[PDB]
Amino acid sequence: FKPRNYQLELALPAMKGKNTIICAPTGCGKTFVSLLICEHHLKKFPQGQKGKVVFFANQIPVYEQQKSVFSKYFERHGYRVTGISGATAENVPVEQIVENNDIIILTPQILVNNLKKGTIPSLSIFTLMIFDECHNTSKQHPYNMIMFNYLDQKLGGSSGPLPQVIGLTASVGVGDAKNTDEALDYICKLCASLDASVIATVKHNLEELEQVVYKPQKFFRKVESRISDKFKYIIAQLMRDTESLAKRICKDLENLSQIQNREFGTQKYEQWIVTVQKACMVFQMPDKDEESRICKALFLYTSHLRKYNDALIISEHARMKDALDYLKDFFSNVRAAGFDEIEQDLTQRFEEKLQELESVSRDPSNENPKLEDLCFILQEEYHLNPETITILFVKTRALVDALKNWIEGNPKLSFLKPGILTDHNILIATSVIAQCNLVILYEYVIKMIQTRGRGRARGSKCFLLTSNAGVIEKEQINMYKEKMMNDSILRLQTWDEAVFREKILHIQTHEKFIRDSQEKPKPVPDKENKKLLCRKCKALACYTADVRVIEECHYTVLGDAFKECFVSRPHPKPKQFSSFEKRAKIFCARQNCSHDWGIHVKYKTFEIPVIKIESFVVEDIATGVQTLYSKWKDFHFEKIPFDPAEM
Amino acid sequence: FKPRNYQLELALPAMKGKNTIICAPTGCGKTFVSLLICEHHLKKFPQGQKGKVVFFANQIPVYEQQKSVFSKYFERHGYRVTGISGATAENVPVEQIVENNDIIILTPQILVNNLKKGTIPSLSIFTLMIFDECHNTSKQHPYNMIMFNYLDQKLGGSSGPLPQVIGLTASVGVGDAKNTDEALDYICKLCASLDASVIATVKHNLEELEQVVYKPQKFFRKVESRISDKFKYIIAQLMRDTESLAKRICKDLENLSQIQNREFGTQKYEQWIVTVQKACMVFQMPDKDEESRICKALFLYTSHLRKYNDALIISEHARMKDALDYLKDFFSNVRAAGFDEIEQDLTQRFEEKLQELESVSRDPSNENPKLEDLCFILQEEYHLNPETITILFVKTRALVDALKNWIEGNPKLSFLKPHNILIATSVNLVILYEYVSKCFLLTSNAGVIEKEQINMYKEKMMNDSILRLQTWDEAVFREKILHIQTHEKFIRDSVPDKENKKLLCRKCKALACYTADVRVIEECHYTVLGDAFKECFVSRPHPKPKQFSSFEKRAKIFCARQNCSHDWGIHVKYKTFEIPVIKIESFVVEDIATGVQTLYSKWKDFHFEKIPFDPA
Amino acid sequence: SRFAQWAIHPTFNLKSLSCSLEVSKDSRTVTVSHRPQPYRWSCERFSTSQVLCSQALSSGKHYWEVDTRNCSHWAVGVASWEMSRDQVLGRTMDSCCVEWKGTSQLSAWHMKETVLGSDRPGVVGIWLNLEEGKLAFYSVDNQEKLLYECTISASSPLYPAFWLYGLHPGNYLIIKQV
Amino acid sequence: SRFAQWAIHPTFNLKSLSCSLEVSKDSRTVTVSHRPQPYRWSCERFSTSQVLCSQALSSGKHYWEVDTRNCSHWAVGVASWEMSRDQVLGRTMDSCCVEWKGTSQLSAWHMKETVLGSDRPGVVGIWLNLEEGKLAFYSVDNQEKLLYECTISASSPLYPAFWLYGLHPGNYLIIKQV
RNA sequence: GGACGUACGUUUCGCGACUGUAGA
RNA sequence: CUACAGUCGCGAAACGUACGUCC
Ligand SMILES: [Zn+2]
Ligand SMILES: [Zn+2]
Repeated sequence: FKPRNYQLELALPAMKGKNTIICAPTGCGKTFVSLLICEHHLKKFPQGQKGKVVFFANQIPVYEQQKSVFSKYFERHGYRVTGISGATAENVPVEQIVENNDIIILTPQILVNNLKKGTIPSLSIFTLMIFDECHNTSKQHPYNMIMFNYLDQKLGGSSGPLPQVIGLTASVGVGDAKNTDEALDYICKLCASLDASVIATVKHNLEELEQVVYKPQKFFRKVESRISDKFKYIIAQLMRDTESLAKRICKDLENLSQIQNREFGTQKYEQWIVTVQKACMVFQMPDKDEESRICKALFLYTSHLRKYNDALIISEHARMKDALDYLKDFFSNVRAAGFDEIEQDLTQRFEEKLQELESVSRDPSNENPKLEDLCFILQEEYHLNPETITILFVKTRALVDALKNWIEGNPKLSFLKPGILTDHNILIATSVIAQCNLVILYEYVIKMIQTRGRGRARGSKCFLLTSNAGVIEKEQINMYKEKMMNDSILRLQTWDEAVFREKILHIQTHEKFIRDSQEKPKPVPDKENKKLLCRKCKALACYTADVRVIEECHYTVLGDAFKECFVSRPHPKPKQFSSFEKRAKIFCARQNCSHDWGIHVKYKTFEIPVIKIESFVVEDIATGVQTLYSKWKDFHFEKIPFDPAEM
Repeated sequence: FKPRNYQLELALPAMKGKNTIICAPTGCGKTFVSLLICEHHLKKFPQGQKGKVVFFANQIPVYEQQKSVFSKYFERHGYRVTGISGATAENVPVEQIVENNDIIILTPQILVNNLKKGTIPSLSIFTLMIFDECHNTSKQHPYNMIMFNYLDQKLGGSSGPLPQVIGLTASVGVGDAKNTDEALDYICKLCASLDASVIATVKHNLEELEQVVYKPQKFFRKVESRISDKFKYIIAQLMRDTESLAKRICKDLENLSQIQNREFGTQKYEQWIVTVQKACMVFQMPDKDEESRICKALFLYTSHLRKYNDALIISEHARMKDALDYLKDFFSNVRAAGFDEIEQDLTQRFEEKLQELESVSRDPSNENPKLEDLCFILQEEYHLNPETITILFVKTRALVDALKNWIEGNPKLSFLKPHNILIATSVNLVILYEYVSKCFLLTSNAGVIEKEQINMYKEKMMNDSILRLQTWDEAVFREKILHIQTHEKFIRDSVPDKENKKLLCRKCKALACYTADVRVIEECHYTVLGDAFKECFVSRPHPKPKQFSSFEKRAKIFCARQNCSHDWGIHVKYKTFEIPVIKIESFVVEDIATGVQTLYSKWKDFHFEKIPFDPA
Repeated sequence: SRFAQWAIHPTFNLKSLSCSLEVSKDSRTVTVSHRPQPYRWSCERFSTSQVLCSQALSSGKHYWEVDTRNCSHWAVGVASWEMSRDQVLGRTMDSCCVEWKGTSQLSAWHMKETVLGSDRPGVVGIWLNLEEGKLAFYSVDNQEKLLYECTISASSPLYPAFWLYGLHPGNYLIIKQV
Repeated sequence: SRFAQWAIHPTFNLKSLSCSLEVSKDSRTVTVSHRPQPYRWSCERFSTSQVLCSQALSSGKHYWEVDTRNCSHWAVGVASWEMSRDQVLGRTMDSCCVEWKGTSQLSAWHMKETVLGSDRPGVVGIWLNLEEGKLAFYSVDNQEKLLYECTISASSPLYPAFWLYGLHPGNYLIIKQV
C-alpha cells in the first residue's frame, strides 16, 4: 500500500517510455514495481485515448494471484480488469474483450493462437506489454512467438503505435556460456529478442535490498555409496536370465544396438533397452502369425528389463525395502490385467527369489549410506532449533514416495510430518514459500528461486547430498556462472544508450535472416495407402485413408471398422483443452495385449478416438517396409481434414 | 626343423597361388610357416625362371631376426640372401641388389622412396610379396603406400605379371566398430586394400594351438585415489602464486584459453598451458626492447607452470619422492643455464618450501594407494612359489624411471631384480600398470576398466566375423572387394608466394634470418646458407648421434644470446660441408609490410619461397 | 584447582565414539572432520555427535573439568550406560544436562523445559555428590555459582556424556586439568 | 572334540586387522572382498592377508579348532606377538606353521623349507603344550595323527596368527566349536 | 491428445593439443 | 622429417529417458 525507495529506482526508466528488463530478487517486489508502471501509464494519457496494458502470466497460479491484486487496486480509479484463461477462452468472443477492457491479464498461449487465426491481427491495439518472468524468451517459447510478430512489424515497414516490451524478471541468466564474451552475447541476444535498451538494477539502494535477498550458505556434503551391495547381485541374476531368454528368438540381439558395455542400474542401460525394443518392432516375417508371437514376446522381455533396471536406481538412492515394493507393484498389475505363457514364466521366476530379496531388505546393516547421513543432518538441526521448517527436492517422482514411507516408520525421525507435493515439518517436493529456513538438495542439480513472499531471510542452509563428483563440481561452477552474470550486467550498464539501440538492431536483422532462411515447406505427401499396425501385438487397426485431422494437431479415425477395434476405460484425471472433453481412454481390444493406443474425447457433439503415433507402426502395403515415427508432423502423408457433414 | 600339421594347414591356401591373410598368435609358429611357402614357391619354378620373393619387415630387430633364420635355412639350396636397411642403402644401387639376389628383406620405407625417384618402375619384377604384420595397412602406412602403386597397376589396364600379396599377421583387428555389421566392413576393407580373398585360419587342428597360446586370465583391481593430498596443497599454492605474479606482465591473460575452470594435476591443465604460451608470442609492440623482456618473462612463467603440472601427474600415479626429483632436476638445470631477475624470483620461492616438501615426502602416511596394492600383489604371488617372474608395462618414460626408485628403495620388497621384474615399456604374472598364468590391471578410474572390457568384446566379435567370411563363395569375394577398390580410387585421385618474411625466436623475439635465405634440401629439411645467420647461433654436441641415409647429426644448435638457450634446430653434414637445418616450430614468422605474426607447427603448413639447394 | 581435589579426569573411549569424530591419541580432544569415516556397526554407535565415557564412579567422590570453548553450541551432562543410542541426550527417561540451544538460551533439562538467563559459561565444571544426589554447575570464579540443581537416582553407572554441533567442521572440545 | 577340552574359541581384534578383511560381528571369520577397507596407518597394520588374536597364552592348556575348507590355499600356525609387521608368516626366526602352497604341497617352515607330501587336512586342529614344547596337528578323524613335530621357546606373548589367499574372491575361513 | 522448456545420458562428424612408439 | 597408436579438451548435429508448464 506504500512504495519505498528501492521500489522506485527500478521503475524509474520504465516510466520514461522505454523497454526494461527489471530484475528484482523479491517475490512481492515484482508485483509492486509493476503496479507503479501500470498506474503511471494510464494517468499520463489525455481525454479520448485509453490504455490497453496487458500482463502476461506464464502459469495459472501466477495468473490467479495477479488477478486479485490488479482488481483490488485498480477499482477506485474506475478501470475494468478481466482475465482470459484456458478454461475461459471458450464461450466468449475474443475480439470484444480486448476492445472493452484495459487491464487484461490473459495468458500468452491464447494470443499466439489468435494471431494465426486472424483475430487481433496486429499488436498495435495494445499500448503496454508486461512480460512477467521474461527470461524464458530464448527459443520457440510462447513469449517468443509474440515477439516474432512484433519484430516483423517494426523491421517490416508497417510500424504503427508499437507498445513497450517491459519485463519484470528475477534472474537474467547466462545459459551454457563458458567465458564472459559468450555471457555478454547472451544478454544482448535476450535484449534483441525483447527489443530492450535499458536494464534496471538496484545499485543506489543496496541497503534495503539486503533485508530481503534470501541468500543462504553452501553446505556441500559428498558421501560414498554402499560397499556390500547384495540387493544388486540377486536382481542382476534375474536380468541375465531374461536377457538370455530373449536371445532364444533373436540371435542378432547384440547387433540391433550400438551402445557399449552396460552396467545394470545405470542410465546407459536404459537407453539400450529402448533401442533394442524399437528394433524388434520392424520385423518382417512373412508368416503374419508367428510375427505376432515373436514381437509380443520380445515386448514383454524388454518391459521386464525396463522395470528391473528402474528398480536398481531406487535401491541406489532410496532405501532397499522400497525397491522391492516397486517390483511387487509392477507384478501385481501385470497379473490382474492378463496372463499368458510368457508373463507366467517371468512371474514365477521372480517369486522363487522373493524370500531371498525380502531377507536382505530387512537387514539393519544394509542401510543406504545416503539415507544414513540424511537422518543425521535431520536430527542435528531439530535438536539445535526444533521449530524449523525444511524442504526436500527430489528429481524422480518414483523416489518421492519412497522417502515419504522412510520417515513414516522411523523411530529417529518421529517428529517430521510428510509434505509431499508431487502441520508439515518437512516438504518433499519435485520442483518449485520463503518460510522454510533449510534447503536440502537430495541429488537434484539456475538455482532454486525461493523468492515468493515479502518476509525475511533469517539464515538458511543449502546442503547438497550426492554420491558422485559430477553434482559436486556442477554447483561449484554455477557460482562462477552467477558471479560473471553480475559483471556482464554492470559492464552493459556503463555503455551509451544511442549505440546500444543500434547494436541490438543488427541482431534483430540477423536473427530474422535465419528465420527467413529456415522456411523449408513440407515434402510431397505419399499418395499410397499404408496401414497402421499395433506396437505390442502388430494387429491391423486401421488404414491411412480413414484418418481425419481435427485442428492440425489431433488425428482421429473416421471409419466404423475401427470402432470395434478398441475398448473403453475411464481416465483417472480428466481435463479440457479448448475444444475437447476427456471422457475415456482407448486400449487394444486383444486377448492379453492391453496396449495404450490413445484417448477418447468429445469435440462438438460426437466422440472421436484420437490416437497417437507413438503406439503404432507404419507398414506400406506395396513394398512391406515398416517404420517407427515418434511425432505426427514427421509422418508425411495425405492429411484429409475432418468434415462433420459425413457422420 | 619339424613342421607340424597345424603349420601345414595355414600354408595350404598359400601354395595354391592366391593372397592369404594367415594369422598366428605365437612367435615360433609365425616364422616357420613363412619358410614353407618360400621354399615351395621357389621349388615349383621351372628352368629359366627365377623368383623375387620379398619380405617387408617393419622394425630393425624384426629385420635382424628374420635375416639370420632365412640365411641359415636357404643356404644348402644355393640362394642369395641379403638385407637392405636404412644404414645400408646409402650410395648403393637398388637395381643391382634386386637383380643379383632373390631373398631380399628390404625395408618398405626405402621402396616408397625408390618408387618416386624412378628406380623399380613397376611391381611386376617381384613374384611373392610377404607383408609382415599386415594389419597396419589401414591409412598412410608404408605398407599402404606400396599398395597405392599395386592397385594403380591392376586397375590401370596394363596389369601384367602381378605378384602375390600374401600377408602375415598376428591379429586381424576390429578398430572402431561396435556391431557385427560394422566389424564385418573393417575386415573386407583390409582384404580390399591387400587384394585378397581367402583368410586362412586353423579349423581342423585346434588341439595343437591350445598347448602354446600364452593366454592368461584377467583380474580387475580398481581402487580409489588418495584424499589427504598434502603435497598437492603446497604445490597448487605455489602455482596460484606464480599465476598471480604473471598477470602483472599481461593484463588480458585469463581470456586467452577459455575452456573451463581448470583443475590442477590433470591433463586438462596441460592443454591450458600450451594455449596461453602461444598467445604471448603474437604480441607486437613498436618499441622492440620492452617486447623482448615481456615475452621472455611470460615464457619462463608458462614453462614453470608446465613443469609444476608435469610433476603433479607423477605424484598421483607414482611415489611422492620421485615428484620432488623431477622438480629438482628442472631447477638445477636452469641454475647453470642462466640467471636473471625472473628466474631468481621463482628459484628462491622454490627453496623456501623445499624443506616443507621434504618433510611431508618422507612420512609414509601421505602415500599414493596405487603403490599399496601393487606391493600387496607382489608379495602374495612370490609367497606361494618362487617361479613367478613378472613383466611390467609402463606407458610414460618418466613413470618407469620413478618405479626404479621403489623396487630397491623400499624395505618390504627385497626379492626383486630391477632379472626378476621387467620394465619393458613396449613388448606368467603380468601386471598392467596403467597400460591399455594370470593377469592384472591396476587403475584409479573406471575408464580403464571399461576400455579393457570392450576389448574382450572386440575379440569375441572378431572371431565370429572371420568364420562368416569363410563360408562365402570365392567368386563373390573377389567381386565384393572390386567395388571397394574402385570406390577408394575415386577419393584418392581427387600455390606459392612472392613476399619476403623474417623469422624470429619464440621466447627471445630476436631477428634470426629472412625467408629469402632458407633453402630446400630434399623437400623435408630447411637450412640457411647466409652469413648473418652463422653468428646468430651457437653449437652444442648431440647426446645421441645418428644418421638417416644422407646426413650426420653431429651437433645441436642453440640461440646465441645471454640466457636464452632456445632449441632452434640441429647441425648436419650433408655432402662435404655443414648446414644449420632448423625447424619452423620453435620460430615466429613476421611480415615486413603487414607486420602481423603467425605460428606454424609444420613446414608443410607454411607456404613460402621454396628455393632448392645449390652446391655453388 | 582451588578446593579439595576429589576425583581424576575421565578419558574418551573409542567403543562409543560415532563415525563422524576423529578424537586423537590423548583421548581428551574430540574434533569434527570434513569426511566421515567408516567404522563398525554395533549397538553402541550413537549415529549422532554424542560421546560417552568408561570411567567407573565411586561412592561420593566425583568431580571433573571439561572446556566447551571454541564451540558454537554444546551440551554437557550425565547419562547412563543402559540407554538406547538412537535417542537424544537430554530427552531420555533420566538424563539431566545443560544444553546451549540455537536460540542463544542456556537451557536445562530434567527428565523439565526450564531455561536459565543469557549467560555463557566458558569453562564449566560439574560437581557431583552421589551419596545424597547433589549436582551443581560451579563453572568459574562467580563465588561458586551453581544456578541449577538436579536430583539423580544413582543405581546405575553414570559416565559423563558430551554433545557438540557436528555439522560445523573445525569445532573441538578439550578436557583439561581439575 | 572327544578328549578333555582345555581352551576356548579365539576372537579377532580390530587393532591388528588387515586392510582387506571384512570380519563380521562374531569376530571369528576372515573374508577377503573385492574392495579394501580404509583403516588407520600405524605400526600395528600388517599390510598383508594376515590377522592376529586377543587370547594371551597360559602354562599348558591351549587347543582350538578352525575350518580350512572352501579355500584354494591357506596357512594356519602360531607366531609371536613381537614380530615385524612387514614380514609374511613363515619367515620369522621363531614361527611354527604349515603352508598349503600353490604347488599342492603341504609345506612347513621352521626357520628351512620342510617340504612334506600331498596330504590335505580339511578342518585342522592345533595342539599346543607350552610347558614342554609339544606341537602336533590332529586335524579330523585320522585316529589322532600328528604328522608334524615342533619345539617352541615359549617365553613371549604367543597370540595365534592366520593367513589366507587374498587374491581370490570368495576365500573365507570360519572358526567352529571344539 | 498436442505444443514448449529444463536436466541427465548416449550415438556420430569435424578440429586442436600433449604423450608414447616406429622408420627414413 | 614422415607415419602409427593412445589419452584429454574445444564445437556442430541427431536421438533417448526423466521432470515441469500451457492449450
Ligand atoms: Zn495389440
Ligand atoms: Zn632467442
